[PDB]
Amino acid sequence: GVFTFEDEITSTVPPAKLYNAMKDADSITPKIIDDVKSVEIVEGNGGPGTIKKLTIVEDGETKFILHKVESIDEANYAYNYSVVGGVALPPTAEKITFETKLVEGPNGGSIGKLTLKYHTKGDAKPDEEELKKGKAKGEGLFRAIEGYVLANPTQY
Ligand SMILES: O=c1c(O)c(-c2ccc(O)c(O)c2)oc2cc(O)cc(O)c12
Ligand SMILES: O=c1c(O)c(-c2ccc(O)c(O)c2)oc2cc(O)cc(O)c12
Ligand SMILES: O=c1c(O)c(-c2ccc(O)c(O)c2)oc2cc(O)cc(O)c12
Ligand code: NA
Repeated sequence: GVFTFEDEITSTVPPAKLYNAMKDADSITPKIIDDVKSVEIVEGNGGPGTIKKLTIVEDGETKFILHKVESIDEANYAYNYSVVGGVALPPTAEKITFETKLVEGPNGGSIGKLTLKYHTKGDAKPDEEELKKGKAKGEGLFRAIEGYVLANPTQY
């Protein structure tokens, strides 16, 4: 079945800037986040259907994660992608989708909105430990992209 929920996060960076920065996440993320070593395109032109392989290291072991780009709407500061393989997909789960939107926040910042859709195989229930771990990783990612923009004000 599908399990859906929604979370929010804030930034002092305005949404057009932050959105443009999110497009360069493949190049930014490896620099800032210790564990992420590379992000490579396995197939596609970056738009919908593109498959990406993320290489990380946790506790000395090199692991990989597979993302698929679902859709892109630049007018509405929106990017949707799914985890479709690797360590971040648990064996009980078919797929985990992240639907992301940025909106104008108060005080010239941004509000980021995430809808998370966790698709399970059969009667299996979503893994709470993997969810908790996921939220921490997603937060980190957002802060890293924000951090880059704040630390490099001339770019964007
Ligand atoms: O699941 C993960 C993930 O998605 C990201 C991430 C990295 C770069 C990107 O450009 C992006 O969109 C996401 O980092 C991670 C780092 C970890 O140590 C463990 C994970 O499980 C993830
Ligand atoms: O709302 C959110 C959001 O949009 C993003 C995000 C991630 C990758 C992208 O490429 C992107 O454009 C946005 O991460 C988040 C992480 C959280 O812990 C909570 C959130 O609310 C978001
Ligand atoms: O379970 C979650 C999860 O996996 C991710 C996530 C986001 C971006 C990534 O690049 C990533 O690998 C994971 O965010 C979350 C954000 C929440 O607010 C709550 C969650 O439960 C998750
Ligand atoms: Na790194």
